[PDB]
Amino acid sequence: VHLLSQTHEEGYSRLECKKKCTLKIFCKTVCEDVFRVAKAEFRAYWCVAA
Amino acid sequence: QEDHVRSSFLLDNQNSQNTVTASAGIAFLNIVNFKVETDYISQTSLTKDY
Repeated sequence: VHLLSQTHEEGYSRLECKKKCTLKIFCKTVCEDVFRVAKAEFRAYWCVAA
Repeated sequence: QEDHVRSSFLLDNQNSQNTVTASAGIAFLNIVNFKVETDYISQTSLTKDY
């Protein structure tokens, strides 16, 4: 039985590093931070006797 | 008395430096003279501790 389906949003800063190689000879490890507001849908249910 | 002490340290450091210098100079018989130069220096340092 569908009890309740809702959504939740949360903002978090993620740091990621990538090894970018330009012209196949200029390689550099560049790190960047992105503030992502992730939204997730949570659906709680309940089992009743049929 | 029983004492267990476990210590684990990890450190990584990656430094990449790229320097490109391109110069070109043409000097005719005191009639035409053009000299140009371009220097590009890029240094990226990444340290990871745990």
